Amino acid sequence: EVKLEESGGGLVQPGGSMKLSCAASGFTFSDAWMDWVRQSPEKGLEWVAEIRNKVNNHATNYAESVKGRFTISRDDSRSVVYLQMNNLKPEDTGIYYCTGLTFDYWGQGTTLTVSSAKTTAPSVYPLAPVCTGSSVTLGCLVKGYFPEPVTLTWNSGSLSSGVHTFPALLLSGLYTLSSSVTVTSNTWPSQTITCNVAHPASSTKVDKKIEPRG
Amino acid sequence: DIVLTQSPASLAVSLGQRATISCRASESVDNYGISSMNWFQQKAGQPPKFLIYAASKQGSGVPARFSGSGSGTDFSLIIHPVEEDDTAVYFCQQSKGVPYTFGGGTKLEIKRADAAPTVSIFPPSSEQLTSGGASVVCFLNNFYPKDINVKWKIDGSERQNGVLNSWTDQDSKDSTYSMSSTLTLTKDEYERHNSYTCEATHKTSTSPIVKSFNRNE
Amino acid sequence: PGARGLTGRPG
Repeated sequence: EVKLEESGGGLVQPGGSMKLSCAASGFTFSDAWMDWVRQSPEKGLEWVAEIRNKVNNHATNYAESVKGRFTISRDDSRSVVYLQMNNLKPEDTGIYYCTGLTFDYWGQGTTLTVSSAKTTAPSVYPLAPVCTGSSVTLGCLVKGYFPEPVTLTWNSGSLSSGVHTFPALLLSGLYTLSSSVTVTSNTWPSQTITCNVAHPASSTKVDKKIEPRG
Repeated sequence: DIVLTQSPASLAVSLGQRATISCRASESVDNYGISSMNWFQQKAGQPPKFLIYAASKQGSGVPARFSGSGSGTDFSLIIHPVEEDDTAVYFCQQSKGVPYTFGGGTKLEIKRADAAPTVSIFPPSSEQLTSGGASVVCFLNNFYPKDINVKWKIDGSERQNGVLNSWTDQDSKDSTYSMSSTLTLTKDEYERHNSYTCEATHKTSTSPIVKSFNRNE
Repeated sequence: PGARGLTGRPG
C-alpha cells in the first residue's frame, strides 16, 4: 500500500522561508521520480518541482515562477523528499501535495499561507434549535479564525452521516464556517452531541456540547 | 508551456448515462508513439486521484466505466454508466515535457429528481451574545437543483447587508446540495428587533419555505 | 508502474 505524508506547512510572512517534508512508503523509493504540486483557487493545479532517481542523476526541474527560490531534494536512505522555499510571496499560498512516480500517487497535502496577518484562534459557538418533528437539526458556528484550515467533527467522527460542513468564507480578513447535523429526535437531547473543532495554526482544540435553551 | 483548455466547465448527467469531457492542448502531446495525456478525479475535500494514462490506458484499480480517447491536441474522458459517487471535478494533464501542466477542471454533476430543502433556523448562542456579536444562521439542507434564493426579514423588512451564503459540493451518496446562510449583526442591533425570518425560494415550489423565531420564546 | 510512473514522460 502506497502512503505519502506531508508536513511542515503553516503561516509565514512575505519574504520568509519554509521547509516542506514528504515521508513515502509502499514502493521502491530510490527508483521513484518524485514531485511537488500545489493547488489554489486562482491558479488551479500547478506543478512546482521534480526530482528524479539515481539513474537520472537526481535531476531537478522547477516551474518558472519558483526558480531560484524553491529547492527540491531527497534522502533515499530515509524515503523522504524535501522542498525548501525561500523568499515566499502571497501568490505561493495554497495546498501543497507531494506526489510519487510522477503523478501516480498523491499525499493528503499540507497548507501554506503567506500573509502578514496574524494567527487568530476561532471562537466556537453551539447552535441549538429554536426554544417538534421526527428528526431534529443542530449546528456549530466557527468564527474569526486565520489562517486556514480548521477541522470540524461531531462526537469525534462518530456522527458522520447527516452532516453538512460548509466551506469557509473570508469575513473581512478572518474566516467563518458553520456545520449542521441532523439526527432523529429520539437521539437528542437524550444523548450528548458535541461539536469538535481544531485549528492547528493556533494550537486551538475546542469541544462544545449542544444544549437546549429552555 | 503547453496550455490545456477543458470544455465544458460543468455538465449534468442522469444516472446510467454517458458523460463526455474534452481537453484541447495548445501543442501536440505526442512523443515516442504515446500520447502523454492523463486524467484525474478530484472529489470534494480530497486529493486528485489518478484515473487514465497515455490518453486511453487505465490505471490500476480504476473501474472500466472510466475510459479516455484521443491523440495530438484533442482528447476526451468518457464516463458510462455514470453513478452517484462520480460527482467530482476532472482534470486533464500533460507529461510530454517540462513544465508539466494541468487543465482548469470540469465539474460533473449527477442529475436526480428535484428535492425541496429542509430548512432550519438558529438564533445566536448565549456565548456569542456575551461577546457582543449576533449571528443568525439558516440551514437549507438536502435540496436539488443547486440554484436557490434566501431572503432575510427583520420584523418583516428585507435585509441584504451582512448576509453570507456557502454551498456544499454535491453529495456522493444522494446527489443533493446543502447551504448555510448567515446574517451577521452587532448585538445592539440584534436586540432592537423581535422577529427574525429566513425565507427560502426554490424550483420545487412557487411558495417560499419560511422559518422564523421571535427573540424571546 | 515504471520508475517514471504510468503518468510520466515518454521513453
